[PDB]
Amino acid sequence: LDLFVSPLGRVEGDLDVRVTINDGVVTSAWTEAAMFRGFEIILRGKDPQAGLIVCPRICGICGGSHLYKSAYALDTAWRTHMPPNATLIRNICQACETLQSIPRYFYALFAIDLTNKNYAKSKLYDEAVRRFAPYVGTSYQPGVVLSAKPVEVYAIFGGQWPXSSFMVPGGVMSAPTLSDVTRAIAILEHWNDNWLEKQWLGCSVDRWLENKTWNDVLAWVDENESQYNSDCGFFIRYCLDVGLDKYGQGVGNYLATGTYFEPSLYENPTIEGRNAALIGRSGVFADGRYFEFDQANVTEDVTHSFYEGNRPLHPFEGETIPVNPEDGRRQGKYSWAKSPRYAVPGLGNVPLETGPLARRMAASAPDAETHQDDDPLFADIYNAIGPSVMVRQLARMHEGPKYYKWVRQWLDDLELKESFYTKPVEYAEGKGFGSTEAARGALSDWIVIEDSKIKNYQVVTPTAWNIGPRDASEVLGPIEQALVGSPIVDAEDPVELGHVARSFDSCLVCTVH
Amino acid sequence: IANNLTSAIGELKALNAADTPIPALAALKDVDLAGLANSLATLSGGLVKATPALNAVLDSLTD
Amino acid sequence: ASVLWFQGGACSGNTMSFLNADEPNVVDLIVDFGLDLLWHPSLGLELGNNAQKVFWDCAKGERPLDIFVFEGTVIEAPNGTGQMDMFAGRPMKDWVTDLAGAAQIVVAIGDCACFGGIPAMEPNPSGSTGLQFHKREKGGFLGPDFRSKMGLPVINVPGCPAHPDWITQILVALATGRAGDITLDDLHRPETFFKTFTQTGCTRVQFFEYKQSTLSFGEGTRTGCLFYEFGCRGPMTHSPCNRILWNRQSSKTRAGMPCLGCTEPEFPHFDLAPGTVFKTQKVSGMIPKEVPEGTDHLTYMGLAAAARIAAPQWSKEDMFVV
Amino acid sequence: ASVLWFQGGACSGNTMSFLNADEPNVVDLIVDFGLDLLWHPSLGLELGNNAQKVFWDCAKGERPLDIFVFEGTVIEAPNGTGQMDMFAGRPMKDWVTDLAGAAQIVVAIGDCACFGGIPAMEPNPSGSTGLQFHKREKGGFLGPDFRSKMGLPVINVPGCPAHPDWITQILVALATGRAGDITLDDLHRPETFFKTFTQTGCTRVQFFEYKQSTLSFGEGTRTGCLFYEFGCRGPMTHSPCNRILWNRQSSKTRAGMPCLGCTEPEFPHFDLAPGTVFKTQKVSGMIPKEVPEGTDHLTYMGLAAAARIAAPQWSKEDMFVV
Ligand code: FCO
Ligand code: F3S
Ligand code: F3S
Ligand code: F3S
Ligand code: F3S
Ligand code: F3S
Ligand code: F3S
Ligand SMILES: [Mg+2]
Ligand code: 3NI
Repeated sequence: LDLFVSPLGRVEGDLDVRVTINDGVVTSAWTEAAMFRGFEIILRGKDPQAGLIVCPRICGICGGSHLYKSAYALDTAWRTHMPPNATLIRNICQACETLQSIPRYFYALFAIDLTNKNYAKSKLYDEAVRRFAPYVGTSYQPGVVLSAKPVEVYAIFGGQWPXSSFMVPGGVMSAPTLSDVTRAIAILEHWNDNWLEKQWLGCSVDRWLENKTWNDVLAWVDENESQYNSDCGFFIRYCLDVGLDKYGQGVGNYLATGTYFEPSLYENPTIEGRNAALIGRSGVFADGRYFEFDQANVTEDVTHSFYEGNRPLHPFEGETIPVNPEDGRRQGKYSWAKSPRYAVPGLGNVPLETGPLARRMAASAPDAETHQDDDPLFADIYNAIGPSVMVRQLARMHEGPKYYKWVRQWLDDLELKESFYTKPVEYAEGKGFGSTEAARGALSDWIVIEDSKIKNYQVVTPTAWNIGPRDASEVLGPIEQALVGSPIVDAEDPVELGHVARSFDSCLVCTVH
Repeated sequence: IANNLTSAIGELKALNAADTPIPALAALKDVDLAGLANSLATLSGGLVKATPALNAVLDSLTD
Repeated sequence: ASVLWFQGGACSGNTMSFLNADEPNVVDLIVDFGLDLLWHPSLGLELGNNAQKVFWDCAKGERPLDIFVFEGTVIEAPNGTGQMDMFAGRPMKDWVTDLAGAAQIVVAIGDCACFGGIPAMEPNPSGSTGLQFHKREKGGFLGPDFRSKMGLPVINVPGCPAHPDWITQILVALATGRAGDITLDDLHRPETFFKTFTQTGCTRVQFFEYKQSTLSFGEGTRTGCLFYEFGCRGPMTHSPCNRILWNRQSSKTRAGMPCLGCTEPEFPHFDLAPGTVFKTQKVSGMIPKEVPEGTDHLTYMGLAAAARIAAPQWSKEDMFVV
Repeated sequence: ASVLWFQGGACSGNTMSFLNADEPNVVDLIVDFGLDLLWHPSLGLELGNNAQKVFWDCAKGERPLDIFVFEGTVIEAPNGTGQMDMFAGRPMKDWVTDLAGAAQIVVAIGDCACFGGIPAMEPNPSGSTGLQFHKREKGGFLGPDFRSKMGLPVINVPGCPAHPDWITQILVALATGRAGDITLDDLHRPETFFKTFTQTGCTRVQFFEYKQSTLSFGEGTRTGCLFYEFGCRGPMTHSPCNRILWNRQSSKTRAGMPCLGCTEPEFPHFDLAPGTVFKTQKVSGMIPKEVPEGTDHLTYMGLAAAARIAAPQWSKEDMFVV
């Protein structure tokens, strides 16, 4: 059965999903990013800092991430100096945007599908409906409402959220005051207490972060009624009951570009020094092995994308030349998403899943420096039960406590008397690579400044990694392979396709830009 | 207020705009400027009408 | 009051900003104010054919459509087909045509929808335009003479993104019987928000008054106004950004970021051409090319010189201190 | 960090304002920030001898007293006995002596406690004074040389009442290890709040810049600045009232009420003498007696004439429209 689902909403943009279904199981999948704005085209010839204004507009929910990586692209291109306070503010704001994204996405975009009638036979279904029904769910309302708090912190430092451009080469535009920091701390603590710990965890962030194995997580669920009946405990139990742990596996290979620089280690941003300075470590996890991320290994294939091109292009030489979707469909192209691939030795140019799960796998890599995220939890989960909708979601949710703790510490780390900005030299020429981990994963800018203008500007977003179509080798993108194997109880409401696509927290406006 | 006038003049001093030093324009009284104007006035209606012939001469000098 | 919120060439920033709503928050707006959110691409439960059923019922008049909110640009490329924005089996522009023709009120939220915004920046690959404007030029996709069924033009809630209150308070006004209190300016923006300037309530207006310039970002923004060195469009931009603070916390200008004039239809101004980003274009290095709204370069500059000479000492020192 | 909050000649408005705290709210401040509120007359559970036991343990050093917050004036009448303020078996001033001598930090919240405030208005029947100030004159009840055990003078959080953030953010700073970030001005006010003026962020500064006066209350405040006709002390008053809005909504000046300069030690200014309430005292009917801080009448008036000449049309029209 060929099933074309249009729209598949709650993916922050325009997504259609075509699936071949045999015996109630998806056997092949095509993700079709359906809306194109062409910001890379627009940025060409613009002011070298135009990215700081344009790139946040790639996406509303993760524009702060775009800003972060665009700023760092300029910082590397212009060989700027980043005062530690500026690095801290950038980290805080990136993480706060992610902390907003986590509940906002979970309740508003993902968890309402847990109320699908396909689960009516579950013993937890009534509770799932009570908690996660759209707009009236007892977990939905506070989760969504409180999701605005972390971006209040963002606004304290950046003026507003979404749509500040306050991260600039050489630091940040803002000069936090004491009350700024104290209020940011108060907002963060209130959000942590009222949503993260009270509602999501039913325990302290510290208690959750003590979970180092999948068995630890199950014991945590059963440990007491607070954790058992928390949104996290209920979600885990619901997933195990309704089978969200049984599909959406995907590629099983992961890309994290990392983000959150240790301020002392990235005072002078360079492409080469980026990985060592990361707190949230970069890392590629492919074929069960850890690899260092290298942006040089990133290509974008447009074979099945609505763009002209005949070979994968490293984004420094990237091109965004749209083809008319009618013509492209005549050529087998089906998506405005490019197909980002990563050259892994011994594997070729493979698709890599990006996102919190990719980050957790990267955090499980050996040889973490002291400043770096060293977390074996999702290595253990991956080895124990493997990837799935549930495990992907749990990675996302696991970042909540971890990032909250990091943000709280960074707010403590701010040295308010110290500089927030080193005026850079706006060089007429430069090649910049800025990367971050937006909520949904590796977000990267490759910028080429020439003649004091943007010569090239290539954005590769995490959902482009995940949802990008088949490459020249017809290798399905991570979301496409995750869709394959998904059960389809009801083709009229193929909610499992939504579960898989949304478990990646897909953002289609980011996918295409 | 003196510091305000100092910062204002100090911004005037950093003018950074076009500037040309040309000092000689002598021998204008000796020129019969009025007389040439009289020649030009009787000739202006001839010159304006002769523009196509003057251009056709100039075009042959551009080679 | 049924609400159908569609996204064209959008980044969903207006939706995310909207989700930041407080007093009312978004959930209370959707539930407790009688605003039946039929669907929203970021929030609607329905997918696929069920969602399309909702859309088609709205478009054909099978069910009433009181408010059609459109976010993002109306994408017309390629070649006016709109296929760079395919939504629910149609070019999004066709949905826009049908639903704008069906709605009692049409609200364009965000510059993209109002005026074309960032996607309409040259070279405008998506053929983006606003609902009733292309930049300042009235008409956009729906034509200058488009009126919704309540007789209103497209209500333009500009911004990039719009502040949540700019839409939520309008929605509350509509829901509380105060639609008649809503007056629109020449850009169809609610005058309750867009008679003020961004500068109105800016923490740096005293520095502006005394022509004391912020000289640098970061700690340099502990003093000064951003108009002179950072291209702040505050005094040329209608908005309540400093009256109604963003995220209930701040505003770009308060934080030290120049207002980019995003509520204005030309946004991004000068199409972010080289030398125009976070810079004040000046004539002869001293005179801003653009002076505040309603002023003239000669009286502005004369008053600016007078203000500089009479400047108090505190206007020349840090004020947003730790 | 133990906190003992006492009220002398107070109206409890600082407490009520404090209870309006958001980010942190008062409950989260008291519980989740490690600030052990030992007692507060409006909130403490203990009464009678149990409360007195708490007070005496703090006064005699039996239990540590980290922050002594004092609200209200130190009442010394009659005849320096302080018996117009009898609290828990003693004149309140005696409690003040003991607890201020015991506390690590002493915070006077509100003008009454900081400077004497309204009760210290002539004829001052209660013999009211501030902790370390009587109006602008340093010394108040505790003397100019009083220092708490952490070496600080009385931290004056002025206002009538103080805005909740003016105290809560200080308390958070103390609780989060940022006490060293707190700098105090010459009136012992936190400079993080009191380097700005009330005017800083006022929605009417553009009208001020162009010398456009609000002419009347009510709808008359849809335009204009209140300085010229309503005695707005905004430009002479240090406060973040327009930076950090009151109740997260507004400020007097935004709302159309003149700033009464309540964060200033002279408040109420001119002791509310006849003709000084909601009026600008003027010389020759056109020159304000008091000009903005750091300006002189000559320059101020010259710039004012220039601004009146340069004033754009919008500055002469309603801007805070319905
Ligand atoms: N998070 C996020 Fe948006 C996506 N995909 C970017 O980057
Ligand atoms: S917020 Fe986004 S939808 Fe358009 S108005 Fe700005 S690019
Ligand atoms: S007063 Fe404010 S709005 Fe801009 S022009 Fe100056 S920073
Ligand atoms: S850029 Fe826009 S959000 Fe306000 S501060 Fe300026 S009008
Ligand atoms: S609020 Fe009340 S306690 Fe004193 S400072 Fe004002 S009269
Ligand atoms: S600018 Fe505002 S603070 Fe008072 S003096 Fe005018 S109303
Ligand atoms: S009276 Fe006081 S509360 Fe603020 S507006 Fe003036 S300083
Ligand atoms: Mg790209
Ligand atoms: Ni996104």
